[PDB]
Amino acid sequence: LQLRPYQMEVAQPALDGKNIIICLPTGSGKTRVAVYITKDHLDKKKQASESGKVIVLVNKVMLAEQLFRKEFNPYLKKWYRIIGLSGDTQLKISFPEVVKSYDVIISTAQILENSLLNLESGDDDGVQLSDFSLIIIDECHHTNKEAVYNNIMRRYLKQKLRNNDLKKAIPLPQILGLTASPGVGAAKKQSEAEKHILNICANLDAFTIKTVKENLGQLKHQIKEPCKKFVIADNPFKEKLLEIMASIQTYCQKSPMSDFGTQHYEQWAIQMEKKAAKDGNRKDRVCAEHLRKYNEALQINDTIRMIDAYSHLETFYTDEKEKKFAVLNLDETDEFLMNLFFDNKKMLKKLAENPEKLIKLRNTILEQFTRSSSRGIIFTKTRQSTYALSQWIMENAVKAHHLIGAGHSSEVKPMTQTEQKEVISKFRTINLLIATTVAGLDIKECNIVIRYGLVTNEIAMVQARGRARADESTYVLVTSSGGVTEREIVNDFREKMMYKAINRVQNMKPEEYAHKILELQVQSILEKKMKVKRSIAKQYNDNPSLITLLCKNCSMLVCSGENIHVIEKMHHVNMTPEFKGLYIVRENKGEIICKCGQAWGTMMVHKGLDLPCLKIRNFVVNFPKKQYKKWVELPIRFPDLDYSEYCL
RNA sequence: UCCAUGCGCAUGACG
RNA sequence: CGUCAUGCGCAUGGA
Ligand SMILES: [Zn+2]
Repeated sequence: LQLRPYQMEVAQPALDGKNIIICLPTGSGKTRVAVYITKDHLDKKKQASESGKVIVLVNKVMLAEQLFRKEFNPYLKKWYRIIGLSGDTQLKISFPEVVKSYDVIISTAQILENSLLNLESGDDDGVQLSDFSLIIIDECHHTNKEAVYNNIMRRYLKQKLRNNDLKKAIPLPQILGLTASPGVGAAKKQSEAEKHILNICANLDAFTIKTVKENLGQLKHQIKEPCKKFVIADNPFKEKLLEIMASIQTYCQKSPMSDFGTQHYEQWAIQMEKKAAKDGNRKDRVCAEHLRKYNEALQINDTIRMIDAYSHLETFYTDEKEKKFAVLNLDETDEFLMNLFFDNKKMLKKLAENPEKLIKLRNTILEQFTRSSSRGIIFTKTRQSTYALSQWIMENAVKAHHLIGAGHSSEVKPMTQTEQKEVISKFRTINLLIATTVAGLDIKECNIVIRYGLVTNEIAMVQARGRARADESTYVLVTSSGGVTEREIVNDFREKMMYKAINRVQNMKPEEYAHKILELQVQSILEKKMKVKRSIAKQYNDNPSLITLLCKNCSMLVCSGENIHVIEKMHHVNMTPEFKGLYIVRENKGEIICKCGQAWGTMMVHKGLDLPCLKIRNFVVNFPKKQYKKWVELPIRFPDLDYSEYCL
């Protein structure tokens, strides 16, 4: 470990009290400095012989594993106890004990919160902040009054004001805080920005920001920002489909009040889908669903090879066929829509073969294929775009590979942490990555960062500029010109603004600063209390059975309220095979489907039972016709299951 | 190592 | 407040 000069002074006040913030660019290696603040705090406590604890926090697991790999252990391997925690790395020994041991802690946020709640919520193990003498944080810009991290700072604040009302005194920890450029939220002025910054600091109860101004020279030596650059590159098939859409409006008497190829049409479609669900009618929500599909097909067609819309609707309508045949094992509505499609499908694929939207960016990348293209990065919005384009390039054009996140959403096969690590290792050796907004991932040396239809804020901008370092960092920014370049411009604008604001706040009276931060702290606390009041008022009924669940295409009875049961206190289910007389089953490569053709759920095979579980998205309520997308919205409760019932 | 599920959060666009 | 897309964390159950 070592204490680079620009790191020295910025750390300096923290060494004695001084709950602060630090914000520095990429490359400065702000972990090493943090290690010094630790070690010096620890050594101070040993000089005092008192409880020296650190309870480091992050947002992501990967950084925790990283710092347990690289930074904290290899400099504190000798003296002190460390442990690299995470919600997923199974730890046999529970959290309060690794507080009772393990002087140093890497961790991850909501671990802590959960332990605190078990302290306050139930008679469980529990833990409090009083067991500490320091907290350290990373990426403070994710701090707000809403999220985690942190809610718990509002506990720090509440307890602090308890201490102050006592003084106007049990101890409380120092609070460091680190970050990149803190950015700024939802401004057009300096004053709104400054107010944001003050909200940040007083969410941390800190004292200053304390950036670097003196030793900018060695910094700029280590930090060589690449060139801020812009680059841009920018039919009857579309029309062929728009005609059908209008034909279907005629078939349905649906008035868009807007155009095709935007979110507005989609949103109106969803609203009509609710109303037609609030009517239990047909050609009225069913066609909202279809038209959602069509509009998605459009707005990919405006950006994506129309072969991929053919793929999308191949998937869709082929699944429609399979649904209707597993149900057979069709009416005017389905027959009209399906045949309206199939009469054209083949010729539409023929059109799909034919080459603005279709000739795109071949030169935009082959320029660098010819210049160097060793390294490659691509951003975009979506998942499906990535798979699609990687397929398209593997067919037409450089060996490539995709990348996306992890979550269970979008009706896609997601990826896995492991396989992400695989990919980034291969890239530390693949030439070009295709990614969504994922890239706190360790990458560098690159040159050809680009942007295929992006929006994102200043921080994603500068952090993407952190990766492709000072070697021909040709930042492209693609978009069909018909204000996306405006977004890079405003990112520059905010980059100016945060500096202009930091300067205006570093240079401030301590008294006035204290008054402002005190008022923001009290505001945040009072708002949390209002939140808790409204929230406690939220759930009130808790009724066993007041309802009937119905199919939403056919307004048909599907379940009552008391016949339902629960498992895991998560999933709902209906035994009582009177119900079982209804449904149909499907699987390919299981799923419950309808007598009409609606999708209903999954045959959850657990606990030695084929419990038929369902999803309330797909059903509709009758206590007003209401839809929720999740069970928890109503308060009215259902029982937990009794296996003695299933006595044979 | 993989699969299934619930919950909460932020971001950006949109009304 | 509602919609969409993206990303993150936690908690369950199974192989
Ligand atoms: Zn039905």
